[PDB]
Amino acid sequence: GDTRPRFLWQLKFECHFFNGTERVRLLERCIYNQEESVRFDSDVGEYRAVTELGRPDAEYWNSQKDLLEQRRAAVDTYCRHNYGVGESFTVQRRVEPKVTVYPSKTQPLQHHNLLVCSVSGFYPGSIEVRWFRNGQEEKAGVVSTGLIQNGDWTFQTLVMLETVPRSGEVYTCQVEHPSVTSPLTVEWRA
Amino acid sequence: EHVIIQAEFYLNPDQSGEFMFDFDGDEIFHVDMAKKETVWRLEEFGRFASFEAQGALANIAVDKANLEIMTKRSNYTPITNVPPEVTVLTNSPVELREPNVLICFIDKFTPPVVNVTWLRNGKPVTTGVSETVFLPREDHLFRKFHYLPFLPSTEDVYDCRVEHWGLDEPLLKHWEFDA
Amino acid sequence: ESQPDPMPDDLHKSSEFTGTMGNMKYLYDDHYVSATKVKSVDSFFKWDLIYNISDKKLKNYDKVKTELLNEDLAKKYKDEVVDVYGSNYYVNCYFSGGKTCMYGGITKHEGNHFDNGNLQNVLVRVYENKRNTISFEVQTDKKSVTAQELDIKARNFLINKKNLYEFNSSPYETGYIKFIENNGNTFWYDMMPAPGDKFDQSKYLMMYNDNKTVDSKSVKIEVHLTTKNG
Amino acid sequence: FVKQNAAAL
Repeated sequence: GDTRPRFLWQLKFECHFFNGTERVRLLERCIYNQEESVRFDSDVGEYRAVTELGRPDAEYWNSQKDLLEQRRAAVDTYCRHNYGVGESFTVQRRVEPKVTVYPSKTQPLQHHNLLVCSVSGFYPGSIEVRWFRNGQEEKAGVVSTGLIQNGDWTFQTLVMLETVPRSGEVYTCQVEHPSVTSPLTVEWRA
Repeated sequence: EHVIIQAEFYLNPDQSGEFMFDFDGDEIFHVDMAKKETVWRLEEFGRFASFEAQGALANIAVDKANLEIMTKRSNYTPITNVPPEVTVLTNSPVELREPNVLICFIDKFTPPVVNVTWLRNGKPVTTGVSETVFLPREDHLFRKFHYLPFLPSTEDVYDCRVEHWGLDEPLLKHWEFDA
Repeated sequence: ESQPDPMPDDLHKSSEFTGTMGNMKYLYDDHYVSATKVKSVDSFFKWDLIYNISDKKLKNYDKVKTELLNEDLAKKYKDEVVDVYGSNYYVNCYFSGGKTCMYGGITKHEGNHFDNGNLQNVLVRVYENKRNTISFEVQTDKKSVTAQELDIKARNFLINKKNLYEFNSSPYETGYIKFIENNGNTFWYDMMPAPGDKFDQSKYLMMYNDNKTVDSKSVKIEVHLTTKNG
Repeated sequence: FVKQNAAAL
């Protein structure tokens, strides 16, 4: 067995975009094991220690003007540049969700019908799933499994709705997503 | 509303190194440290953009030198093993005899070293399985995805066996047709 | 079985390379790392080994990293007293005194030499447009030598006597060097750079990855070249 | 894409 202690070091450069490239924040961070020790926040303008472990580094790096000026302009040469490079296939990537409605396999309490609205294979993750009973939105009884990121640039989610079904009622699952101009709807006819 | 992360790491004594780009949590690419080439997460990205993989190795060398300096500075304080949270799901609702994919989600763990194996009816699978590299997390722990394409049936049962230093015993997450 | 010989379509064409051939020439023109009886002192990644080897020539380095095909190969020679011989590069050479990099080129030192500075001759027959034009021999101080070492020596000779490589382009359109082992096994390396306007020295040298060795007293070498028109 | 160079400690 391998019992040797491990020593880990991570370096991350995060480009945060607001309203496209209008507002950009660059966050450079160093993490020893699970402890972030020093970082460079473009909103601050210089390296700052996050813990005592990183004090020597912030001080040393802030003494190098060439490093400091590159970091201060990186918001443009690094962040905005990379955004322009990947925008067409990342920011603008769109894959329509597959939507289907069927009753849950469980169905606990008798005179009740737990409905399931399955929404999968979509991108981006931003999505709106709502339930309606005869054209009026259902706030109560609605429960979601959450937004699941599949790791292959795809998302999925399950949004349930408990109902006291009455013949003739129409329960609609409506999905709004950037991939479509108008909402997608699937109806359960009770 | 959008975040692009260049994430790298070096780990001793495993001598493991990684360099990757992330977009809103999804990997754009990572560099193969041995072949010294860019590995795009999705085939098409390679036709829409490029990256000089060779140069990433310059960063990994600096990362290693920095790790050793920090290791000594901390008086050789080792990392605390944090066991993974493991979940198994299908990429889409399962339908009998309808092609699907089993996803083994390994999350919130560190250090970035894990052994994952798929088991179909108690026996190890290998056909068509794929996996991603370690993905970054805001808390600085890692995420990872392992995949297994399969054909649903009421007979075939599966298990995702995960080993990690933070786990006293191998963790097996079971899966089988129920719907 | 042995690797199938190359067909015209399988070989790089110098006419399809618009970069500077001088960068290929550089790797074989009196250029090589050579050390005798040394042991690795470090490793960057698990498939590589780092040695303290100085550049007696022009003091350009005192640390050399050689990458191998896999971790097992590295484990194999990690604590061994070995000899090193290979073609090094600097562009894109990275690892944590100057530094230089290379691939393979490792052979155990223990009982791999000839008593009294004796060298083993290895036959090299050169073919130009399918006809033997010149034949010669290269030498090695090893019984079991890397194909890389022999390859380098053959090209160094051909650069000086046949202008195998010149500053810009080559007199030849295609070229491959074939090794024939006494057990019948054969393999070859393309001697021309990949198509395009840039030559990636590191990527090209990576082929020496396997640390392939052959028996110097019985191995035979064939260099097959072609001119664009004939 | 372009990378940010790692700063040496």
